[PDB]
Formats: sequence, C-alpha cells, structure tokens
Amino acid sequence: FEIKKICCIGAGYVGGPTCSVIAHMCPEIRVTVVDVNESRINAWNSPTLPIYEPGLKEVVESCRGKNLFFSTNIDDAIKEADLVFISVNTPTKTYGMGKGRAADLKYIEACARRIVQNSNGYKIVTEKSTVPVRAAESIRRIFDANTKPNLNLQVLSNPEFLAE
Amino acid sequence: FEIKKICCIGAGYVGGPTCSVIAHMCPEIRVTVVDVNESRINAWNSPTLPIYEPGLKEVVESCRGKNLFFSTNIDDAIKEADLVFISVNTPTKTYGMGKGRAADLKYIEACARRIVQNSNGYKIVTEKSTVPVRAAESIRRIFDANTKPNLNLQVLSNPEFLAEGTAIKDLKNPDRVLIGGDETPEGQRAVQALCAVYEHWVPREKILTTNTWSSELSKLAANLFLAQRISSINSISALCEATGADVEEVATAIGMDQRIGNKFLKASVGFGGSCFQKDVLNLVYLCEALNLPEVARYWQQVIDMNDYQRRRFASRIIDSLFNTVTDKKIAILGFAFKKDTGDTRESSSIYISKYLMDEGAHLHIYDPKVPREQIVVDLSHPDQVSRLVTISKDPYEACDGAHAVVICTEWDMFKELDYERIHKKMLKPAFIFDGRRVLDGLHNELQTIGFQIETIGKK
Amino acid sequence: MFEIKKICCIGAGYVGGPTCSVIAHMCPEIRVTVVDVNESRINAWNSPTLPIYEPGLKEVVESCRGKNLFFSTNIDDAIKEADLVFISVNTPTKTYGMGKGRAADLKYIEACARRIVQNSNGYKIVTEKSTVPVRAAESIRRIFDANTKPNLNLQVLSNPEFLAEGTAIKDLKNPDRVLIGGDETPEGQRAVQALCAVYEHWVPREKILTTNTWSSELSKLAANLFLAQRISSINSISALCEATGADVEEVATAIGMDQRIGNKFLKASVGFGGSCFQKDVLNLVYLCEALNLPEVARYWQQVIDMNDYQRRRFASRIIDSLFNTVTDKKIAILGFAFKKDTGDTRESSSIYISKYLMDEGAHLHIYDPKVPREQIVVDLSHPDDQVSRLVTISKDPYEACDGAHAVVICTEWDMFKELDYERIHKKMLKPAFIFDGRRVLDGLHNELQTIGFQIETIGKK
Ligand SMILES: O=c1ccn([C@@H]2O[C@H](COP(=O)(O)OP(=O)(O)O[C@H]3OC[C@@H](O)[C@H](O)[C@H]3O)[C@@H](O)[C@H]2O)c(=O)[nH]1
Ligand SMILES: O=c1ccn([C@@H]2O[C@H](COP(=O)(O)OP(=O)(O)O[C@H]3OC[C@@H](O)[C@H](O)[C@H]3O)[C@@H](O)[C@H]2O)c(=O)[nH]1
Ligand SMILES: O=c1ccn([C@@H]2O[C@H](COP(=O)(O)OP(=O)(O)O[C@H]3OC[C@@H](O)[C@H](O)[C@H]3O)[C@@H](O)[C@H]2O)c(=O)[nH]1
Ligand SMILES: O=c1ccn([C@@H]2O[C@H](COP(=O)(O)OP(=O)(O)O[C@H]3OC[C@@H](O)[C@H](O)[C@H]3O)[C@@H](O)[C@H]2O)c(=O)[nH]1
Ligand SMILES: O=c1ccn([C@@H]2O[C@H](COP(=O)(O)OP(=O)(O)O[C@H]3OC[C@@H](O)[C@H](O)[C@H]3O)[C@@H](O)[C@H]2O)c(=O)[nH]1
Ligand SMILES: O=c1ccn([C@@H]2O[C@H](COP(=O)(O)OP(=O)(O)O[C@H]3OC[C@@H](O)[C@H](O)[C@H]3O)[C@@H](O)[C@H]2O)c(=O)[nH]1
Ligand SMILES: [Cl-]
Ligand SMILES: [Cl-]
Repeated sequence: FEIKKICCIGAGYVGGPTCSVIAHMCPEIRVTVVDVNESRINAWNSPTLPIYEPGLKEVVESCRGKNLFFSTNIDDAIKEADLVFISVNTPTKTYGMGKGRAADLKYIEACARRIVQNSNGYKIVTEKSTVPVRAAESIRRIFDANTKPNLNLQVLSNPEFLAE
Repeated sequence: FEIKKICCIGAGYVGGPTCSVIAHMCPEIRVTVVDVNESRINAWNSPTLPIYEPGLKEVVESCRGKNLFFSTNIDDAIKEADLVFISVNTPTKTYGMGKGRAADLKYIEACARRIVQNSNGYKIVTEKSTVPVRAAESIRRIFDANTKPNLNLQVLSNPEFLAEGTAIKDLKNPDRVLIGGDETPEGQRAVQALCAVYEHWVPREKILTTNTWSSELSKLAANLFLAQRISSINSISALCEATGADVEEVATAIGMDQRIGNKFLKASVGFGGSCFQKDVLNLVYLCEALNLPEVARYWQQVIDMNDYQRRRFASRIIDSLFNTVTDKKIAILGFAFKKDTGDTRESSSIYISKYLMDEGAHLHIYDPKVPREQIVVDLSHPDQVSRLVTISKDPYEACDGAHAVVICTEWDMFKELDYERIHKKMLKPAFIFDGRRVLDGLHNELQTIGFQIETIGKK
Repeated sequence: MFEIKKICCIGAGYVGGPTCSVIAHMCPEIRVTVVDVNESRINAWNSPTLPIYEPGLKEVVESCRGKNLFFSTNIDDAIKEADLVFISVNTPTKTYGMGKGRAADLKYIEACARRIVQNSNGYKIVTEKSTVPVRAAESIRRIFDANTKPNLNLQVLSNPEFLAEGTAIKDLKNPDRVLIGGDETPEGQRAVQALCAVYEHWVPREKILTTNTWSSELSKLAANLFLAQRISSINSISALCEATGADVEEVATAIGMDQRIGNKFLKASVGFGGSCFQKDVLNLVYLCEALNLPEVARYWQQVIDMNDYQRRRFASRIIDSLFNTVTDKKIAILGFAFKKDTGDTRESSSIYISKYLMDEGAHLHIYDPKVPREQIVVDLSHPDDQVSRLVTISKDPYEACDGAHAVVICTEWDMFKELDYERIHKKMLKPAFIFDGRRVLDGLHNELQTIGFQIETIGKK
C-alpha cells in the first residue's frame, strides 16, 4: 500500500507546519489541510499566515497550490484521502468529573465520527498532537462501533515532538 | 365503646389507601378522609385518582359514597369522628437546629391543635405514618395543655407498614399490625377499640399491642433493617463488579439461609422513597440528643453506601462516554423511586439525572406514570432544566439518537421494548445502563444486536 | 463421569470432624478418613470422649466409626488413597507483616496443597471447606498448576460449610442449601457433579447450588456478613432501648414479624463471638484494601465497631453499678463459651468482659459447664501474673457466686435459668447484682426482684 493523498483535520500550530513540511518533502503526495475556523483557513491561503513560524512562509509558498492545499471542505478531503491526520486541540474540562485536570475529548470524538461519515474503503487514521491523552483509544472505540461493508479504518498514533 | 365513625387527616399515600381498605372491610363504619389539598381531594372523588396504586381504583369505587368519603371539611370530620387518624407528612427541617437531619413536627402540632378546637367528649386520636418520629409525644403535650370540660382525648400509635406499589395487597394481608397506647385503663380501652376495627379482616395473633414509644421505636428500627439490607447487597454489588461475580447469583446463595431471608436482596442504583433516608436521618438526630454517637455512625453507613452506589453508577455512565457528555443525548427510562407508582420522592432517577446534567448531558426522560410537571419540579432547584431536560411521550422518542439508555426504575414494560428498533436509531457505540437488573436474561440478545450493556453487580 | 468412593479430610476440628461424621453416616458405601496433625485430638476422636462438645455428635461418630469412618494421624496415606480430599484447616490472622491483624495467613492451606501434590498420582478432587474461605481455592490452584506430573490431574473445588456450632449435627443433616464451586470447564463440571452425588445421598437436589469457585467463596463471605450485621443492628437497638425506656425483646418481636426481615438472629447480647464473624469482617476489609474499595470496607467495619461498643457498654454498666471500684470484689462469671451447647471459646465475649473486669482488679470466679479449665486460663493469660492474682475457675455456679457482689451471665446456658437464686442471694453481698448479658432470665425478673436482686439486662432500662 502507498499513501498518495493526505488530509489533516486541524490547521493549528501542529497540523499546519507538519503538513507544510510533508508536502515540501513529498512532492508526489497531495496534502490537504482542513479546519473549521474559516478565518484561519483564509489566512493560510493569504500572504499573511495565521501563525508566525521562522521559515514557514517559505515552505508553504514553495508548494501551496501544487500539492499543498488549505480548505474548509472537511467532508470531501476525508473522502479522497488515504491518510487522515487528526491534529485538533483537546481542552481541559471546565466542569464535571475531572474539572480543571481531565482533557475534553469531544473534538477528537467529533473528528472520528465525521471520518466514519465520509469514508469508504481503506483509510489510515492517525492522531498527531503534542499532548495525546487516550486519543487512539477514543478513535478506535468509535470506529469499531460504526463499521460499514468493505470499510477498513486503521488507527495510528504519531505524536509530534516539534517545539514552536 | 364501638368505633363507628373514622376521620383521617391526610389523603396521601398512607392515609388514602389505608382508609379505603378499612371502609372496604368494615361496611358499617363511616370513613371520612380529609386533606388541606383541595385539588388532591377532588382527584380522590374523580375517576382519575391523585396517586397511582394497583387495585386502589377498584377498592375506592367499591365503597366511595357508601361508607368512604373524601372532603376538605376537616373541622366537621373531626367533630363527628370516634377515631381520628393523623397521617400527614413531616418534612426535614431546612434550617435551624438539626438542619437536614431533624424532622419538622409543625404539621402534626397543627393537627393536634385543630383536633382540640373541634372535639368534645371522648375520641381516640391515632398517629399513622411510615416514619413516626416522636409524634405521639408531641400530640400528647398539646392535649395535656388544652383541656376542656368533658373532653377526653386518647393518643395511640399505629405505624403503617405498607409499601407503595403494593399498598392494597399489604393492607389487606399485613404481616402484623402494631398498636401503641398508654399502660392505663383508658389507654387499654382505646387500644382495644382500635383492635376491634382491624379484627374485621386481620387475625388476632397478628395484632401487636404495646406503649406508644415502643411502637414508634419498632417502626423506626424496622425501616432501618429494611434499608440496611439494600445497602448491604449494594456494597456486595460493588464487590462483584470488581472481582468478576454476579450479585444476583450471590444474593441467591445468601437468601437461601432462612436466618437471612431471600427478600429485599435486589441490588439497584440506590433506594429511594420518602421513608428510608428520612428514617435514617431521624435515627442519627435522635442519637445526638441521647448521646449515642456509636449508634449514629453505625446507621449513617446505610446512607453513605446508598450515596456511593448512586455516584458509582453515574460515574460508570460518564466513564463509558469518554468522560465528556456535553451535547450528548441520553435517555432516562423510569423516574419513580420504584415500579407501579408515580411517586418520585428521593428517587435515584433524580440524583442520576443531576449528575448527568452537571456534565452537560441532554436528558430525555420517560416514565409511564410520573407526570411531566413533577419531573420538572424535581430537577429544578428550589436554567439547567430548560437547556438540558426534555420530557418524552414514549420510550422510543427518548432513545432516538441517544448515546446511552439509562434504566432507573424497574417498570415491567422496559423489558418488552423493541431494542432492535432502538439500536438502529441510536448513535454508536450504544450503551444500556441497567440500574435495576431488569434486562437480565436479555443480554445475549442485546449483545447480538450490538449494545454495550452495563448493569449493576456484573462487570 | 466420576464417582467418589473414598474421602480424606485434612483437619479434624469443628468443621472437618462433624462434617465427615455425617457424610460417613449418610453414605455407608463411602470410606471417610479424617486426619489431623494434632495427635491428642485424633486420639480423642477415637475415644469415648470426643475432643469437641456437639449435641448428637457422639451418637453419629459411634454409629459408623471403625466401619466406614476413621480418624488417624496418617495424613500422607489418607491422601494417596483418596478420590476426594477435603481441606478443613484453620487460617489464623497475620500477627505481623502486611495486613497485620486483618489479613488471613494462608500458610496452612498452602502447606496442605503441597502435601497433596506430594502424595498424589492420577485423578483427585481437592475441595476446600471452611466457614471463612478467604481466597483459599485460588491459592490451592496456583500450587497445583505449578507442580504438574505425568498422569497427575488434580481438581480444585470450593464447598463452604454453613453449619453453626451447637447445632452442627442438625445443620449438616438438614442444611438450608449446599454451595459447590468449580471451574466452568469440562474438568470442573465433572468434579462438581461428582461432589454433588455425595450430598445427594441425603440432600435434595433443589438445595444444591453450583457456581464457580470465586463466586462460591464470595457468597460465603457475604452470608456471614449479613448474619453478623443482624446481631450488631439489634444490639445498636438495645442501646436505644436502654436510653429511652423500651425493651429490645419487644422491639425485636415487632421487627421479626416482617417476612422481608425474618425473625431469626434478632437476639441482643453482650456481643457476638466465634471464629467466623469477626474474622470475616476483617477479611472483607483487607480484601477491599487490595481492591481499592474503601467505602465498602468502611460500611462493614461498623459491624465490628458496634460489637466492640456493645461489649464495652456492658462492662461499663457492671463497673458503674459497683461504685466504679471493683478492687478485691468477687464477681461470678457464668458462662465462658461463645455460645451455648459448645466448649469453643474462640473470640467469646466472656474473654473480653473478663479482661475489662480484671483491669479493675476484680476477683473473678468463672463457671462454664463445658469449657475446660485450662482453656479459660490460656484465654485470659493471652498477651499469667494477673490471672494468678484475680482468676478462679469454679466447679459449680453456687461456688462462684458465694460471697460475690455481682453475677454476670455471658453465655445462654439453659441451666442458668434453673439455678437456686434464693440460695445465691443469701450468700451474696448487698447490694447483689445480676447482669444478664443474654436475656436468659426474662420472665424471672419479678421473682428475682422479690428475692432482693438488682437485675440489669441488655436492652432494658
Ligand atoms: O473539532 C475540531 C476541533 C478543532 N479544530 C481545529 O484544530 C485547530 C487547533 O488549533 P490549535 O492552535 O489550538 O492547535 P495546536 O496545533 O496548537 O495543538 C496543540 O495545542 C493544543 C493541544 O490540545 C494539542 O494536543 C496540541 O497539539 C483549530 O484551528 C481548530 O479550528 C477543528 O478543525 N475541528
Ligand atoms: O531552558 C529552558 C527551555 C524552555 N523554557 C520554557 O519552557 C517553555 C516551553 O518551551 P519549548 O520550546 O519546549 O516549547 P513548546 O511548547 O513549543 O515545545 C514543547 O511542547 C511540545 C513538545 O512536542 C516539545 O518537544 C516541547 O519542547 C517555554 O515557555 C520556554 O520559555 C525555559 O524556561 N527554559
Ligand atoms: O397540615 C397539614 C399538612 C399536610 N396535610 C396533608 O397530608 C398529606 C400528606 O400526604 P403525603 O403523600 O405527603 O404523605 P404520605 O402519606 O406519603 O406519608 C409518608 O411520607 C411523608 C412522611 O413524612 C410521612 O411520615 C409518611 O407517612 C398531604 O396531602 C397534605 O396535604 C394536611 O392535610 N394538613
Ligand atoms: O430489594 C430491594 C428492595 C427495595 N429497593 C428499593 O428501596 C426503595 C424502597 O422500596 P420499598 O418497596 O421498601 O418501598 P416503600 O418506601 O413504599 O416502603 C418502605 O417504606 C415504608 C414502610 O412502611 C415499608 O414497610 C417499607 O418497605 C425503592 O427505591 C426500591 O427500589 C431496592 O433497591 N431493592
Ligand atoms: O497444617 C495444618 C493446620 C491445621 N490442621 C488442623 O486443622 C484443624 C482446624 O480445626 P479448628 O477447630 O481449629 O477449626 P474449625 O474447624 O473450627 O474451622 C473454622 O475456624 C477456623 C477458621 O480459620 C476456619 O476457616 C473455620 O472453618 C486443627 O485440628 C488443626 O490441627 C492440620 O491438621 N494441619
Ligand atoms: O441472635 C443471635 C445469634 C447469634 N448471636 C451470637 O453470634 C455468635 C455466632 O453464633 P452462631 O450460632 O452463628 O455461631 P457460629 O459461629 O457457629 O456460626 C456462624 O459462623 C459459621 C457459619 O458457617 C455459620 O453459618 C454462622 O452462623 C454467637 O456468639 C451468638 O451468641 C447473638 O448474639 N444473637
Ligand atoms: Cl452545564
Ligand atoms: Cl490490676
């Protein structure tokens, strides 16, 4: 199996620069970064990136429009991708059990369900973050319970060691 | 002296059914049930009774208008009665000394004063309730201080042992009748007259007589022994969940010991109802006045364990949903504290709901007999309810698009639901949290459908 | 699939002894051998005077001993020959180390398991039988799994014993239910059914419960808790009755008529004794520590705390009635066994009440119709100088009461209600006190008061 299309749910400090380098180093792979914040997505396609990272401006503009793309169309990007990165934020719970300490997995859970909603065939789903707290288990429990014919989703863990 | 006219102040779960069965068994006795709640009295005289009780409608309509009557005319009912029952509620004090533990005897004191105002001659005043906390004494203090010429009021204690949902069967065939009275010629005459009423359908060997205090203390102890059986088997259920056993199979081995008995050994989310928790709190407060801290902390554990059982069940629900429940639909099946009643007082369904509401869950509650207005008042503080709580018309609307189904009341209809239809419309993974062991024997079918079934005392 | 024709039981005590005697009496075609490391106890089983007092036990043993029932110190051979091996040894509480004073010491059960492996070839069924099975089956299975041999096939079953001392013969002949635990495998099913066939000689099939070994042990643990809790609950009520002017016996009658509660085990007392209940609560508490269940441990801990409180309150009432000074005062202690119709004194409330009185300097004169005199000395000498100065063992109740200030009844021996209390009162010092810790003198208070006694009983003013 060979990965030729990559989607990334989350265009923040992690998913943004990671996919920009992947697209820069893998020119034969189409890299599409998606995000729910349209203002952030527009900035990624603008001459003023939403985050300041030394050298990021040169890497993105070196392949944006060639094999690196930023879009708000989350559904179709997942539909075509062979590898789907999940690089969303997991805030700390503000109430309930674990208030102020436990992470809130509602965004990772929504990404897992939205992947099932727009996936057919074989796909590799990978969670990439700097603080992964039971993320792979949460994604796997959703995929095991929402199965389709000839639907084969794989769950990988690939933490990101980059420092801003 | 023959008791021929009975009046009962209080047309609730105790006084209402009790007087209906008395009038049913004693056709020659006029029984008048009075209450301050006019809408409740009107319901008693309507085809739709204010409380749901199996068989109560058939018993009421067989004698209502003949020798059973319901009225708001408290004064004349007292004046014409030979026997006066006091079956009102005593709420726990919300402030002052004993806040949250002590009972408030203002209603019983108010009844005793109103009885004196409308009484002449000889009457028998009998306190009848499930939690008689120093009731006969307080009635006696008022009568002894408000005397009229030729006014001779006798004070008796007659605790009611019925359980809601089975009140009719309990009243018709009680295990025993407990009557307390003074150890005087007058007290024994009063006690004997009350025994003659029960002898119309209760055998003599099942009628116990004692003094008023020993009567109330026996009732209180009996309630403690009952609640303790539930908390003990619930503590075993936590032990079963942690070690791989089934509390239902363990309760079977325990109950076959005839010294223990096989009753009241059903593990659950926690006991509820107006009797047991209050009874334990009154025991605790009583021991504070008597300086019996060792006795108080002994029985306090019955409440502490019941609260732990409730909290553990709610935590298993929250844990199964990735510790995040915000904007997740959850179905609550059953809101009464037990099946075959509409009463919600101290129901575990209230506490489980509040625990889920504090996590941001959108609750859809169904109960076949509990009215929707009662559920709203229970969940509302004396904002969250308007945002998170929906009252469903049928179980399949509450389970539509839900993450988990939570069974809190052992309604027999819940084991007859179309769970293939529920599973198709639920979000996956679909959880069933059986807090009453009602879906036992259906687990293999529920697992084949695709459910993640979690129950008490079993993994 | 397998039939038991020969039985060995390691442990010839209050559990193993009577149990095998009834089994041998009900199954004349099965050879039953009771073995024990204690030779003096084994010699007593083969004598006209049995080592334990149990009503009806003498008639059962003498009916089949020497025919199909045997007692011996030859543990190894008994094992070799046996189809089925019972393990009915004691498990004392650890006196040091992790779980000091709470956890069970499984060294004897482990030693039995290794001994079994040593003398076993082929197929045998090893069944653990005791009133307090604390993780016993798992410990035996772990030793068997690690010591395999060619053609060796040992099975491990759990079979808790529900008998109560004083009524063991009646309990064993007509049990409320038989509990047998075994692995949910073909091997375990064969072993369970084989043991069921033994009980089916006199126990109806509908009273034989089968499950796995852990659920079996957990059920026995829970059953003993419920029984002990009933005693502590009614004893908590006896404290309320004393403080408010009621009688616990009357309250207990009104409680017991509720068929959901039952009228058994509602007899208030000075406190429960015996080798099972206290031990069971402690084992549950320690088990909850390993399972991280402190709420469950806290809940059942109150059964012990209430029992210790009931004893202290009874001793305090005795000391209080004697001007809070009992130095050089003679006090009669009637009854030292933990219950009537037995000589067993394990955890008897009589020991605790005596030690509270000895701490006041009381001169105790103890009488019990079945407890041997040496056992009382050992019980009170447990860590004697204080026993030598204060303790006297009497041969009759009138000797123990001669010149005493108080009479303390700690055991419900029926003979205590037939004593000549006029003779006792004449030779007692005034005021003469009778402390009924068992309610055995109910109905006699009018007579005893007329004679001139001060009657103080549990659960009444
Ligand atoms: O459901 C969601 C949630 C989040 N997102 C997007 O994910 C992006 C996250 O941006 P952030 O700058 O917060 O993310 P980061 O890349 O810095 O992640 C880092 O910080 C937050 C931690 O919880 C993460 O584990 C860490 O990797 C946002 O643009 C948000 O719109 C979605 O597109 N969908
Ligand atoms: O010597 C130091 C280093 C760092 N710091 C402080 O520690 C904080 C973290 O600095 P980092 O450069 O590690 O910051 P980052 O959060 O970008 O990266 C960190 O989290 C994500 C992980 O993947 C990175 O490996 C980890 O370094 C900064 O506020 C920095 O000022 C010090 O105070 N002293
Ligand atoms: O002053 C008063 C107070 C109360 N009442 C009536 O007494 C009735 C009490 O009925 P409830 O259903 O509340 O009470 P129950 O019959 O269930 O009693 C039970 O629960 C409450 C406990 O405090 C009681 O001790 C117990 O018996 C109410 O209808 C109330 O209107 C009066 O008529 N006058
Ligand atoms: O085995 C059981 C029994 C009961 N329960 C729970 O305990 C609560 C009380 O149930 P009960 O049937 O005792 O109901 P009630 O409260 O109506 O009656 C109780 O209080 C009044 C007394 O006079 C009755 O004798 C007593 O049973 C219910 O929530 C029930 O679900 C269990 O969880 N398990
Ligand atoms: O290694 C050993 C240990 C013990 N034994 C024997 O096992 C017998 C134990 O009998 P006991 O009378 O002490 O005990 P019981 O039969 O009353 O058992 C009861 O009390 C003690 C608890 O730990 C047991 O779990 C309970 O069943 C003793 O006779 C002892 O000699 C052995 O033969 N070998
Ligand atoms: O109503 C009662 C019953 C019992 N007790 C006391 O509780 C203690 C235990 O009495 P039991 O008759 O239960 O005696 P045992 O210890 O022999 O049996 C107990 O432990 C072993 C288990 O197998 C038995 O099922 C259990 O009853 C005695 O000291 C007895 O006096 C009371 O104080 N009141
Ligand atoms: Cl909220
Ligand atoms: Cl001393």
